[PDB]
Amino acid sequence: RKLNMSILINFLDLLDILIRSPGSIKREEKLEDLKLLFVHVHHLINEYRPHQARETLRVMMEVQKRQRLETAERFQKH
Amino acid sequence: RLLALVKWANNAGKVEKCAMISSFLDQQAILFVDTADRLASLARDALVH
Repeated sequence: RKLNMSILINFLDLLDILIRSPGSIKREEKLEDLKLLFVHVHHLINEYRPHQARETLRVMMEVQKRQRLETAERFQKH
Repeated sequence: RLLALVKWANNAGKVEKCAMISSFLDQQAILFVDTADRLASLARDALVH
């Protein structure tokens, strides 16, 4: 939530820092800075996937028990 | 020809001003596109990785 405002404000600050100083070197560090920010969002977002991956595992264990009971009861009925 | 040269000799200021102004814009023009290119390059390659 904090990173989003910063990249956006920088985008807006990079828009007018060109006019405030065209020949200044800091514009390419801002792009790089922008690139660094891009490296960060993807890096931070990827944090969720391992936890997400773990959740997928539980249903497989869970669904079979939901399936095995049905087979046993059906067999008993037959 | 010599007379034309020596008449233009004092009229070498405004042409130089126009030339340097055009170069400034041209020099600047390479810079805006380069920045745009960098942004374009990053989306295409950095995002994918």
